Amino acid sequence: EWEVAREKITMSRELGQGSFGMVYEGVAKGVVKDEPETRVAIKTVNEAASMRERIEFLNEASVMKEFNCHHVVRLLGVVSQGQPTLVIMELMTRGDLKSYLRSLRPPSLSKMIQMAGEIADGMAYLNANKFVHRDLAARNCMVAEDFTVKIGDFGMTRDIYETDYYRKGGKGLLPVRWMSPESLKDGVFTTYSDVWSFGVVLWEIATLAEQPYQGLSNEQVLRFVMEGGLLDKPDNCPDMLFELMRMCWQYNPKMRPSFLEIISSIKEEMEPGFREVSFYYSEEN
Ligand SMILES: COc1cc(Nc2nccc(Nc3cnc4ccccc4c3)n2)ccc1N1CCOCC1
Repeated sequence: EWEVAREKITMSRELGQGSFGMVYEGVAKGVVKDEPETRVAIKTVNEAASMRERIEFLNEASVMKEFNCHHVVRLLGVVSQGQPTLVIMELMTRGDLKSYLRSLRPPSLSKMIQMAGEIADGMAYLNANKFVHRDLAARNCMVAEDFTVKIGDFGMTRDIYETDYYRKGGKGLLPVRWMSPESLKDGVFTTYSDVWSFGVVLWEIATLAEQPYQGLSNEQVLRFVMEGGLLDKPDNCPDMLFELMRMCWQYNPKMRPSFLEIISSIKEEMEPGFREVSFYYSEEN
């Protein structure tokens, strides 16, 4: 019942290539409440794909059928009939948060706190649903037309950010520069490690997306972040942000704040709209 007739979907220009195939920018006609057409992002599957990739695709989308938070890119619909298979989702005109930020290269705080607070509301919602994003960083956060930041389209894939990952012991691609020291060590991902990445996302927002630990190598990151090293407070960083940052980089994961606690601490520095849309104020919470 998330099924949509191809008739209702247009497609208007390629955005780029996604893990499972080309992802387009388009329009849908029967996908929102009281809204004729709606700008949407269309995700197709390569024609070469194995019958197993068409079942990974269709399953990654079956995952979001359980989500519904204003701060996590939404799944508007699937076209599971005919071909090319289509997954339809809320369009984020401004794109990924890392690019956006790299764009602004010469934010207030009202603006930096609004980003942080939406991302955190997204996470709080996810963790609340027993979900643990395991690759939370600017690049996997998208920015909407109205500048809202959302935890969108899970992971995405490859792209211009290959340097963002490394294969600790040649065992596959991991975002080490965003990973908690306990993860680096043991390799396990938790909501606490999610909070660790959150503070790196915050650090990204203050440095307009610089590369975490730039003067270091990936092999050097691992040593440094595992031994109790942290990032420096950036040039003109608001004493508040950085304070929130190292609340997140507490070595012991249990001494770290939760995402809800993080919102609660900035609950009143955020635009008036938050309260009526967020998860934090939702009865769900
Ligand atoms: C991050 O990229 C963008 C996202 C959106 N919005 C959006 N909303 C909702 C879902 C979504 N899904 C995906 C998923 N995987 C992709 C993999 C590769 C490329 C696009 C992808 C889009 N995307 C709009 C423009 C851009 N861009 C950024 C860079 O090139 C210029 C265009």
